[PDB]
Amino acid sequence: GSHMTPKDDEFYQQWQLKYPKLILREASSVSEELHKEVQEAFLTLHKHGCLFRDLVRIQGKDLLTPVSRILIGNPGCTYKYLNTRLFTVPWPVKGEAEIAAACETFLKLNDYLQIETIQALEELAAKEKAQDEVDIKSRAAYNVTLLNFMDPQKMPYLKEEPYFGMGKMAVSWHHDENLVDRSAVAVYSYSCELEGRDPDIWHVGFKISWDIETPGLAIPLHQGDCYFMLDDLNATHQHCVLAGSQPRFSSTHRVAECSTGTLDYILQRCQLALQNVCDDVDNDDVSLKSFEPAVLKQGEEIHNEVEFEWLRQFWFQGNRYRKCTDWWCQPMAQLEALWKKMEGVTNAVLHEVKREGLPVEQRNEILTAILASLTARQNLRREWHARCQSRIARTLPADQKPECRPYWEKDDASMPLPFDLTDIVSELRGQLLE
Ligand SMILES: Cc1n[nH]c(C)c1-c1cc(Cl)c(Nc2ccsc2C(=O)O)c(Cl)c1
Ligand SMILES: O=C(O)CCC(=O)C(=O)O
Repeated sequence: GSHMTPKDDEFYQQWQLKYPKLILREASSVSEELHKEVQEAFLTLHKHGCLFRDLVRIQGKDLLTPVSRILIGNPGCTYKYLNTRLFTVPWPVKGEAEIAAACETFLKLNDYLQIETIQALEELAAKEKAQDEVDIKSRAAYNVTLLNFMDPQKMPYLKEEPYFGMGKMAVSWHHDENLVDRSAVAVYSYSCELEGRDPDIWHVGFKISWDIETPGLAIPLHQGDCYFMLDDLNATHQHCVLAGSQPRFSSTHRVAECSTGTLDYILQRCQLALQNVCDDVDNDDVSLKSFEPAVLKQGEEIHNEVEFEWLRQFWFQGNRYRKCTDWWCQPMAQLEALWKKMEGVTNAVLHEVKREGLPVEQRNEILTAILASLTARQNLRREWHARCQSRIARTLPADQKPECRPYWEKDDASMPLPFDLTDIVSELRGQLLE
């Protein structure tokens, strides 16, 4: 197939018929007072070195993103994409000074794009007509924004768009992951400076999923243009970013699905796991109230959740968040402290199964409940330790080198359990034999 730009006559009627949920608001519809503030906050964060390339994993291989990113949003929120959890630099919601001011700026932009999204969603329902104001308000209540930056001149060879001849790509075809169902997405595009598409100007591409026969749209983006993906547009269509010649910033505001991705959620989950622990005093004499299989199953699953979805995800970035804010320092230290107690809980469970007065039928009730969690813990620890010690992981500079936290040697006597669980896991399976 091919692609369509405003240079083509059919481009405008294709937008009307098959992309009505895509809205474009040109820079002339936004106050200059806002343009100057947002564009200066972009350069303020870039000068302070607040945008970083992520070391994600796709299909078993570790990739460095061509785009530099920083997440800004509600305090305690997270956004997960490509197996990498991003932690928000907080913006002032009611209840390092130049950096704070930038976050206030993007909170102000968040309010504006929110009102614009609600109005565009109200016009869409009226056009389709000829309780739900709750759904419209929720699908527009952006909680985070993910800032992006790329200098196209820094890349030796940019990937070509492979289906419609759209030219060089900065971000390939994808859907935005981890969004509330049918939630909108607003993007502020800030570009720094005849056969088909102008390769010098940045574009955003659009196509139908599974469809390379239907020609896709290349929407040119100038300095200050905003486009909106409404309702199920993010699900039924893929989008990409077509690279220009000059660098470009972008602020993509989303309604992240954070039902299992807020600090409050994971702290409650930790408290629920420690309800099985005599919490009179904090020492190594960990005594568990119950040994009922489902309570122990729940305990070791929460143990895996805090370790892998939060601890190792956070320190895999390597204290680079400590350049912009210290908001997560105390929480990450509290979750690590809570995690250490759960290590002693696992040791207390391993102590009970090796007790002489426990009947075999009760022992096998506990092994069946916890083996799947201990298997996943050992398997995920090997992957994470391999991610931190990969060849591409060394080439990063020192202030964002992945730390395999938490990590300890067999020497370490402060830990009650080793890091390698292969001898334990294999034993519990052997205890299931006879
Ligand atoms: C999924 C998703 N949800 N939100 C976002 C912003 C993405 C996303 C999608 C893509 Cl496709 C990329 N791109 C990428 C990464 C490694 S290589 C590469 C490339 O396109 O060459 C990146 Cl960073 C994020
Ligand atoms: O930068 C953009 O235009 C938005 C595209 C996108 O999905 C992203 O990189 O967040």
